[PDB]
Amino acid sequence: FKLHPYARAVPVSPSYFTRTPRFYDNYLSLEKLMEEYEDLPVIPATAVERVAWKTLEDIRKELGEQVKASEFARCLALVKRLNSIHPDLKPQEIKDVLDSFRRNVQPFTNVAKPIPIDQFGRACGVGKRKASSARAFVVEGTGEVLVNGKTLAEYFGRVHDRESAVWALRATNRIDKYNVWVKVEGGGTTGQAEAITLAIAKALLAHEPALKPALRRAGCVTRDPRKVERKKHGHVKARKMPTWVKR
Amino acid sequence: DEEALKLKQQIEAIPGNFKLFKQTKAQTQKLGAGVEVRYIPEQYLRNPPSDASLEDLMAAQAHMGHNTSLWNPANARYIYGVRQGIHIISLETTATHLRRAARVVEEVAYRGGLILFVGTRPGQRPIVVRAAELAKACHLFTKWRPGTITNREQLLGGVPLTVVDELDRPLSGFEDHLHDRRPLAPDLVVCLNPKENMTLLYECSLAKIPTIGIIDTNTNPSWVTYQIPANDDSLRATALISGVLGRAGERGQKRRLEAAQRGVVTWKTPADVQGYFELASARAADARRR
Amino acid sequence: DGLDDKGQYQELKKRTGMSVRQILQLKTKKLVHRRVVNQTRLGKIASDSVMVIAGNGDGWLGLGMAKSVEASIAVEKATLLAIQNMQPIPRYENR
Amino acid sequence: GKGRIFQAAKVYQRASEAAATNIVSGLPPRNPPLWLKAIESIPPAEINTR
Amino acid sequence: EFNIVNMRSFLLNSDILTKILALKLKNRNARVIKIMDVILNKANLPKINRV
RNA sequence: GGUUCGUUCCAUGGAAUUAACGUAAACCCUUGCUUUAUUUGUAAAUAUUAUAAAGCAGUUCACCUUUAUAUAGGAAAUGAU
Ligand SMILES: [K+]
Ligand SMILES: [Mg+2]
Ligand SMILES: [Mg+2]
Ligand SMILES: [Mg+2]
Ligand SMILES: [Mg+2]
Repeated sequence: FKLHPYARAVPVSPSYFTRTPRFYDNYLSLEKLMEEYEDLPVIPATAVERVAWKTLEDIRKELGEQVKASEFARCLALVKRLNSIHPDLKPQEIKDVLDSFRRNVQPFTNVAKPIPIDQFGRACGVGKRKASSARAFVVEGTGEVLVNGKTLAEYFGRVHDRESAVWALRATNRIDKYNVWVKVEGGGTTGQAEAITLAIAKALLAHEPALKPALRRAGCVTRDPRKVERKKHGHVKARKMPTWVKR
Repeated sequence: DEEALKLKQQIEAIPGNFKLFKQTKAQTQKLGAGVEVRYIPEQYLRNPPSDASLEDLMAAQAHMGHNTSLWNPANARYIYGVRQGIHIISLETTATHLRRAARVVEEVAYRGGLILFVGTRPGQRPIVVRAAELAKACHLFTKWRPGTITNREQLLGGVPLTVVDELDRPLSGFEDHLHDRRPLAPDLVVCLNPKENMTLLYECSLAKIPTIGIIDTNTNPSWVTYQIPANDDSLRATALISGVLGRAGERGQKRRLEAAQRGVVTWKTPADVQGYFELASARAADARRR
Repeated sequence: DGLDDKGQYQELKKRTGMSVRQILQLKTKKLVHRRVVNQTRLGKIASDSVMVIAGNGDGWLGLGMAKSVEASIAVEKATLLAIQNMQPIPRYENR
Repeated sequence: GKGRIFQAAKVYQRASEAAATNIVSGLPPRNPPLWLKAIESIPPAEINTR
Repeated sequence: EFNIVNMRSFLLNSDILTKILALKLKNRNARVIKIMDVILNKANLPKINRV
């Protein structure tokens, strides 16, 4: 029941004094498998199925070690070399060893919902600019535009804004084929003018999705996130500081 | 269609061709005449020699010293002369020192000692790993982290250990000892390139650990305990030395284990484990009384 | 047995490998105590260099040296650093 | 003096004395290192002698 | 209604910890640097893989 | 010695191995998107402004260039987004 009369502590792995014991033990196994199965034929690179190998960080975490990027770069080359062996000729040992280096990471999928078209043929595109939010109802028509019940001239007293509101229909040369009924709220003149630009553009894409490459270069697809900066204590404004007296 | 379809046939025909080519290679490969193969590059690993003669050491370029200008006059005792602008190490001095180290690596393994083969060079990894397998020792083929002996408590902190009995089979009941025990240190280091890593050899002399090194013409012979005057820059001379020392350890472990089967232990419990035994009895005494 | 309620001897209990009660039987004595000062970007930084000797009185002596801003930690460092550096000193007729 | 004091040739003489007696006076010396007896009869060679 | 919780070690709460250490330092002969080490020594941290 | 917004990262040193704080990350507002909820907000409505809980998202993909082959960087209204 007592302890054995003779006993001595012995290291488990032979790489006890190395920088990374657990890593080299798995690396020497590959070097061993690359010595007895090196005579097997290989497959051209273009015919090797794409595999997502683990990255340097994943090995550091699973092994709980700090493996050098250079030492791992050469260990990964062995994985790619052993993977070139012919499947039918590839043994079962290499298969299992190669299954531990596969990266099973799936990126999150966020697919936007498509803008539907009502039974009457009116698509609702939403656009915002720095204070406001528009809602353009684009339908097949002659080219009438009503922004909040009023015409484009009775609402925007500045022609620079009228052209910017329906710029989407102007760049694509379709002012005379769609009727717009917009409803804006909040913001100012330019804040609402540019908001309608992204609304009609999005609503227009619901009818002719092939126009995005054109609206891209026209600047009616990008949402400008510029916003008024808040006032900060110690400042007269967002960034203006009060007078500084050296003396 | 017909272009990519060709690869489908080739990729599918590799197994058949390989099997047929392998069979055919066993029929007419050796029919003409017998080849007197007396040297293979990978022969010092597949089957290293038990002892190295003067012919083996010379063929392995174990006598090529460094340029005469780049020498350490301290080790002028192993130089035979000067040729081709380099110092020629005596083939007899290399053999006598190599046979002595083999006797050292053998006995340390016969007494249950922990050996460490250290070779840190671009192509010295297969040599050191092979020598360790034979001698059942530890290998090291990368930069020795300074302090792994003098500061072992920190560096080798989380590395696991195990307690084995006479016949190297693990013992159960030392769980509490393997958590407070401090890390191990090699009972003997075998450096294949002492000129490169002097931080390792200094920790051995500072921690009273014997060492074996390959002293080239430009290496300081006072860095190790047992010198092996030879060419350390040659990848063919190092594989021969490691093989000899590797076989020595193997022959030593055989005697040790063969003696254990007869109930003859060639070693006694180390001092570290010895102290744990005394504390065990003390704690056990309380159970007896109480 | 509560002899070391701070944990300073635990790290030393592994190197030399002897009970904590046996570490208290060693003869220790602080020999030197210097007040060194390093000038840095944040002003002077005064440290306390101390040298402690440890010996069992039967042919073992160890010398240790350490420093710290605190005089208490500097002595405990050298004490532990001196007990692990003990070496046998030859003595004629043990006298 | 850029060099260091290397005592690699006296690892036995040093280890043999440190293992002769015990630091805790009144107890027998613990077992020595496993390598102390292996190279007991294999002294080093004379180095640094022109 | 009371919900008094019973603590096993006085280190799992800063309120209880800072008061024990305070009562210890109130003594004129209290060894400041030493009373802190005896408390830290009683704070065991779990084993962790820094990687 | 390189590289990086950065003692960031890689390589290397005849001495390094590590811990804490700052840093970074994360957090709140804001931006696009998904689901949830429809009153006191929303013309209608098959739900699209607003309101606000949670989740996803970037230099990601593509293109070009790339040292010691180890670590990468560039292009900025006419690649995608
Ligand atoms: K919303
Ligand atoms: Mg303002
Ligand atoms: Mg050389
Ligand atoms: Mg460094
Ligand atoms: Mg921060």
